[PDB]
Amino acid sequence: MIAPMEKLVLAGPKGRAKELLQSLQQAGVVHLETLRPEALSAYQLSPEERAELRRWEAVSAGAEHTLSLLGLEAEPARPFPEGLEAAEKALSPIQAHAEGLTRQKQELEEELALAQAYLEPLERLAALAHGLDKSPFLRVIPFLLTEKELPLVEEALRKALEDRYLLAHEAYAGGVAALVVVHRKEVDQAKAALSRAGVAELRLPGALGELPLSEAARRLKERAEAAPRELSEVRQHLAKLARESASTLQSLWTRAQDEVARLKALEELASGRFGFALLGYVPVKAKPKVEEALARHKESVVYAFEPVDEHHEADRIPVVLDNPPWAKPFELLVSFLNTPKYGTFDPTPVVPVFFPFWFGMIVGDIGYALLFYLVGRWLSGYVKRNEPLVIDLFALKLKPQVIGKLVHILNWMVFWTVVWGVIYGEFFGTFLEHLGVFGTPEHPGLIPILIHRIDTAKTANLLILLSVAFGVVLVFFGLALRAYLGLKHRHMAHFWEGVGYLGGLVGVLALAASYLGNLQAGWLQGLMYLGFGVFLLAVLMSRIWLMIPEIFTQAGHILSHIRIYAVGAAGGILAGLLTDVGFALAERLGLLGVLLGLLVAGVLHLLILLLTTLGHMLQPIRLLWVEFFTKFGFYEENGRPYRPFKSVR
Amino acid sequence: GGLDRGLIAVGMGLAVGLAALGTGVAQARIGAAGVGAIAEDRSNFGTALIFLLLPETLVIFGLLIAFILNGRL
Amino acid sequence: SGGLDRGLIAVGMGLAVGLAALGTGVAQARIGAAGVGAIAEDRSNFGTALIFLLLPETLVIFGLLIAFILNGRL
Amino acid sequence: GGLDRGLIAVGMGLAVGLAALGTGVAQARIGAAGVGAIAEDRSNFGTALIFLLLPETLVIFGLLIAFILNGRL
Amino acid sequence: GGLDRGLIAVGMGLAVGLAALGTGVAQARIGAAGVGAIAEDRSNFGTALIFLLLPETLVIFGLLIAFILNGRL
Amino acid sequence: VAQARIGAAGVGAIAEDRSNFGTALIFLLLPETLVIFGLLIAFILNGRL
Amino acid sequence: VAQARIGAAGVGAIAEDRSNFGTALIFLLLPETLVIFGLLIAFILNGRL
Amino acid sequence: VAQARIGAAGVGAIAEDRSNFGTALIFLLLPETLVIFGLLIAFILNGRL
Amino acid sequence: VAQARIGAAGVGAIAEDRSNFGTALIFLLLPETLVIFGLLIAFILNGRL
Amino acid sequence: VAQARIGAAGVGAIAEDRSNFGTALIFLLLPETLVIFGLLIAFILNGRL
Amino acid sequence: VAQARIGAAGVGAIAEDRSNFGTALIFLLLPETLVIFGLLIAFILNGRL
Amino acid sequence: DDFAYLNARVRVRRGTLLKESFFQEALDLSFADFLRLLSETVYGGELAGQGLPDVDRAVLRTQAKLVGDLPRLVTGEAREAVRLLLLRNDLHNLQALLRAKATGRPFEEVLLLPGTLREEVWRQAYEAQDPAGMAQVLAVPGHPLARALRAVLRETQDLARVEALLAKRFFEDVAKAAKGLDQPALRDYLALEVDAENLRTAFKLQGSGLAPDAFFLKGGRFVDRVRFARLMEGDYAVLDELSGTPFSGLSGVRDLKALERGLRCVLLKEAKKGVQDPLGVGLVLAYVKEREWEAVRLRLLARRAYFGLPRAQVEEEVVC
Repeated sequence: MIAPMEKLVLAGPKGRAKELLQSLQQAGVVHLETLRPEALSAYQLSPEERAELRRWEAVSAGAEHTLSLLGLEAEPARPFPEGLEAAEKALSPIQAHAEGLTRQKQELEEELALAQAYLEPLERLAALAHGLDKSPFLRVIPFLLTEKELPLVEEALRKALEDRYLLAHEAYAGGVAALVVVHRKEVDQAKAALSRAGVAELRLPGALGELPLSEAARRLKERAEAAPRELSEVRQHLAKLARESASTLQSLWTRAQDEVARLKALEELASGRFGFALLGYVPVKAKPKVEEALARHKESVVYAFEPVDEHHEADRIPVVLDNPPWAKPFELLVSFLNTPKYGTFDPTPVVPVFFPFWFGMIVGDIGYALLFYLVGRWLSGYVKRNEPLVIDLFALKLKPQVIGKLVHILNWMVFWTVVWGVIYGEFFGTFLEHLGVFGTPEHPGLIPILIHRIDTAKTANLLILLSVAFGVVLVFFGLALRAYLGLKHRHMAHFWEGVGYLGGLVGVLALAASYLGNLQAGWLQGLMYLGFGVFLLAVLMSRIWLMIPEIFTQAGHILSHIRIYAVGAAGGILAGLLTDVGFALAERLGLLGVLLGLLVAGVLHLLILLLTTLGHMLQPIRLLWVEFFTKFGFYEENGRPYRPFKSVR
Repeated sequence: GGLDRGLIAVGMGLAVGLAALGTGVAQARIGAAGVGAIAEDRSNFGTALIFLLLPETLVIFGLLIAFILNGRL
Repeated sequence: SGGLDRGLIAVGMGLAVGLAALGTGVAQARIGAAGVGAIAEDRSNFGTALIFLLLPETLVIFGLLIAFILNGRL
Repeated sequence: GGLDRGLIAVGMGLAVGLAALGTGVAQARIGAAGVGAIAEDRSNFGTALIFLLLPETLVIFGLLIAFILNGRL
Repeated sequence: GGLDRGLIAVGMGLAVGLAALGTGVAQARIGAAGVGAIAEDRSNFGTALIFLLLPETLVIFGLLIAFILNGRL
Repeated sequence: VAQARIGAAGVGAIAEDRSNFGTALIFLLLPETLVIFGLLIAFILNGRL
Repeated sequence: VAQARIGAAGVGAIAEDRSNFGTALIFLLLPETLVIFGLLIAFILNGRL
Repeated sequence: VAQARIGAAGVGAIAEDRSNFGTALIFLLLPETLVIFGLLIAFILNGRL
Repeated sequence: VAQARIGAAGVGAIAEDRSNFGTALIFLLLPETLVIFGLLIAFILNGRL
Repeated sequence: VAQARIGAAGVGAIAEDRSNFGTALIFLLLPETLVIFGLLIAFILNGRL
Repeated sequence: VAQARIGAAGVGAIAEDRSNFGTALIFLLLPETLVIFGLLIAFILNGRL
Repeated sequence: DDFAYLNARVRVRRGTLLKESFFQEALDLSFADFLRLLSETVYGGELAGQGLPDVDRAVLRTQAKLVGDLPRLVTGEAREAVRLLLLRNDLHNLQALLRAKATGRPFEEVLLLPGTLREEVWRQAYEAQDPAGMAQVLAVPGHPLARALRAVLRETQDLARVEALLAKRFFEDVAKAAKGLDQPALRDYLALEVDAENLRTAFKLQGSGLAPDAFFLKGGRFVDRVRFARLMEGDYAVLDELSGTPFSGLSGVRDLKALERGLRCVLLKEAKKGVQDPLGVGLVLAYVKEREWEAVRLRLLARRAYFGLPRAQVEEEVVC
């Protein structure tokens, strides 16, 4: 339920409020409040404090960037209480060492990548040009061109001198190093002519395209021989530096984040000229620790824990879930949506009340339940390993508390799933082709089943009736909660709207079961007339022109409950057809392909279960969020968020 | 059965098929604009699913008429 | 036991399932197109995108339910 | 089966044909956006592959209806 | 045979024909995006060829159902 | 077929501004009179049946 | 239906450059296995009739 | 269906250039081969009937 | 179906310039051959009737 | 179908200029020959029976 | 199908201004001749039956 | 309408351009070698003589030949889509006409570059005492700028605050039209351009202390009004907050030249992703932006060879 979130007023000195802010950040269980304009200053405390906070924030950003360059991640742990100068001295040394090592490793990798392409070509060009490199007669433009279209480039060389303008490729058969040697200026004009024919000389980077080709190939072979050992040494040094300094950087960044959060929270204070005001909101379940922290002031400097506002107009005040531990695990799926208006109803119990009972009616396969039990054992072993739920495939990093809540929800769902699957009387599709443990009236072999789930002459009508009954009960619960919240918030429009929607739905269901359903339309004729009159009376008392579309939308939300029975029967029919085809082509085909046919049928059934059960389990919670939330509103102002001080640890 | 049962079943099947065709036709552009608003903002999901599931009433009425036909069957 | 109404009921259930899958694919075209566009935009909203992708299967489920009703009442 | 078998085969054929038509109708825009994402990068090829594989369930249901018509032929 | 084999051939033909229709409907956008990606880069031939040839399973299932009908005819 | 473009433009306008939720809802629900008239024709058919 | 968008993209690629016209014509001629299967089915139906 | 896009592109080219009438008219008249094959099959049917 | 895009592109060319009204009318009237063939086949069928 | 895109382009031209309303109305009413031929075929069918 | 594009272009021109509201209404109502022709054909068919 | 009929000639024009190797060959020239290299280019089809003015007129004529036909050869929704591509010079000419109507300069005072429609509209709007009548004379059917002028026209007659609010409303109407079409990639590129333009005008008007809500527009995705206020305040942390978005390299920079160069590089990388949509119009916008960057680089090489500018001064331009 929505907690109190009661207010907390406090008055202190400037430095005493700094101490009390450090206390209330260590006791970080109260969201803050500015309240600056009410006859006080804005607590622009000090530009020296602003500069020290900027220095600590730069230290924290440098610690984050140093963990990033070292490869470490933002792993929260206990802080390191030390001076800011000592923190800078600890941080900047390893940060500078890692930055220099990373720059050297990137430069060595770029040098190796550049040397991997022009090692053999520059060496071949220098080998052909072993005496003609830099003597001041003629340039030799080597162009790394394509395969043997050497006459298309040599057209310009034939336009040049006869027994010279040697434009050919002696070696480097992959990328043909077409050396063209004519002159200096005449070969520059011929290089312009070859570029007009389409050409590009080997203007390499570094010292390769900035020195003579013999020294270029020599430095290329030298860098090629030096790059691998230097890159491996840089990788080993980076790994050793990260493994040696990651814990110190993490503790330093934790203390830096703590002090920076203290500075940013003290920025949101209210100072009173060597006095200071403080305003917060904290839940009722932590009032004792708040009073114990407030007693730890200078002389318990004058504060008060005052009450929060009522159901009317609590806008900036946040709320909380506050569920029991048997129902606490659905709080994540509850918080996937928005928050309530601190007086709006918490429908989080309806999730654990209705979603597993619907999912067990959907998933009646006890082999799928055993696979879910094995997957829950795997998730329980992963949570016992206490690692982060890390999947680089999905790029999903989830907390271990999230995995534990998911495992608890999976166990609570698997209980009702096994219950309704034994009520369905089906296991792994159908092992009943071999071992008919669920007895049928058509095939009496063992103890009976409640619903055979392959029969539909009576089971389908009863299943549709039970699903429609559960859905109409949930719709009536949503309309009743809407009218109750309209009465509790003193909003008679919402209460009259819920009453009129309930009366219209009751009259519509009565008229349906009278005219289109069974006989004896006399006892319910006045009931349908009363439902129509109640809808018309609430329309007249509302006068909001809430037309027939709202009633038809409520009718569709009620009728959506048969989709659960449809999905359960569809999954059951698919699993029964798959198990029947496997049993036929395994046992009825000689009973010798029992193992191979059973394995192929199990692979196909696992693929079909992975393809279908995700959407099948998704549609229950989707229909629940579509029906119960929208019948209760749940899209009005989205609540206010509870954000106390961190003490991130 | 006879001959009228199969013809009524054929008509109910064509009804359900064309109603699902119209429902998917509405849901295509509905979910297109909804996923566009979802990529625009994550705070619009509270009405996106409502506007998406607003078109299922035709499928619900077609299922009601098909159940009336199966009762007539 | 008519040898003509059974084939007509099978034809009706087949037309129901086929046009239900047709409308489901018609919705799923734009659904998966916008979902893959959002996935190329960001690898952070896969859950609601897959939810919107799987939301159109209720029509195919209702068509399979009516087809199973036709198979039982054959 | 002289009158029931041919009509049931015609209905199963219409089922499988309209199901494959709708599957290709999904796969057109699905593979268009997936090929655009593959031309963007190759890092998210698995998500596009799963989105393309999501269309196979309707074809599986159509093949199941065809197998039901074959078992009831 | 007669009307049974004739309507069975009609159903198998409608299944195979609309299966090829759905395969071509997917392959239109598939080949358009694939030719756009090939014109963008020649290093995207294999993955685009896989994405183009992935839609053949519908026509394969239609051909298998038609072969089952021919074994039944 | 009407509700496709209707709900598309309505969701675009709602993403623009949520203040026109009722007007976009009325614009989306205006096409249901055809379904209501088809239901009335089917009711006249079932009464003839 | 395939060949519409296929030939549109192929003619656009050929008008872009006449350097990958062979792979464009290969992608154009790739929409033929459905017609091949239909011709095989028609031949089997002519042999079965 | 062919002549829709054919005449659209041809009228766009004609509004672009009056000298682009001949090849556009050839490309527009190219779409009559299927109609010729259909008229030949219809003549074969009228001879059969 | 042909005349939709034909008249749309012709009205676009007319909104561009009124001088090309005759070629636009010629490109519009180019598509009546299938309608004339259908009318002739209907006359042949009525003669068969 | 012929009226749709042609009248949309004509209404766009009328939004561009109200001076070419006669040519736009002529291009809009040019597709009535199909309705005239359909009424003629209906009269011929009523005369045949 | 005519009135879809007709009312779309007319709604765009009306959202521009109300300078040609009656002309846009007449251009939208231009497609009712086929509806009147179908109603007269239905009257003639009811007279035949 | 047809996003393929014009796209065939767009792919033909994408095949016919000058590569970045032609600009790297223009990195060492003295406007004669550069004039000969540009004379072989498509601007050589418009290169009348020599000089920076003749080369600039040649580049402008080549751009008007390449992109002015894109306003033609199309009709309807795709015509409006291509009209919502080259909205820079048209809005510049409209703002120049508004400044001439509110300033008192003569009708020949404006140089009147190629906008989106015929210049006779601007000539008739020179003698236009009524700004609503001037917008009605400038009212094309797909011109949303006239719609924005009519929307902001019920505030004043000719004011500069009216001009700034009309520019904000023009960006808003461009965003509404981009949302109102069946092109999510062009809408995403327009939204990225609008967010970068909001960041650019906010960083230019940073430190002014003015109303950021009067400056920030609606439609941005990578930044909000809180992000815009934190960026307009003296803090590059909001600029450091742009993580994962298209402003990847934009981190820890407070300048205007380097930030604008990075924004241009990010927009060029976003338009470079437009090759995935063959049958749409993103290839056309990619070719338009590439021709814009190439003509800007050609004019930069012309001015560099004119005033003897350093290649190190132009080395920050050759990356895009």
